[PDB]
Amino acid sequence: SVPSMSFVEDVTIGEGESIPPDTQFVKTWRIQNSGAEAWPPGVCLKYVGGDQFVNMVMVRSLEPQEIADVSVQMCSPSRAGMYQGQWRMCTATGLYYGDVIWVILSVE
Repeated sequence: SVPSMSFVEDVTIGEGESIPPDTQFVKTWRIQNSGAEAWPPGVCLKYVGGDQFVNMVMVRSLEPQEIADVSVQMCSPSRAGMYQGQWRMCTATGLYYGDVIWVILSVE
């Protein structure tokens, strides 16, 4: 059975937030199992496109309607500008599911 995931909110690094160049930072998202059954074992959040700032973090097997805070350790690009990365949940078998979530940086 295919799992579900909905984006709750950006816990850090909002759509409108500026970080300096080459600066280390943690990116945290709040997500939920918006499905009828628990997530299977061995699920993870994976990098899937756009700019990269490390491509996978394990996430716990959430019960239906449960919330989780997922954190990824990143580093802002060396030059100024607007950058965007995509992430998406993935099962132990390699199947992606859920909402695509974003990291959007304005380096100044």
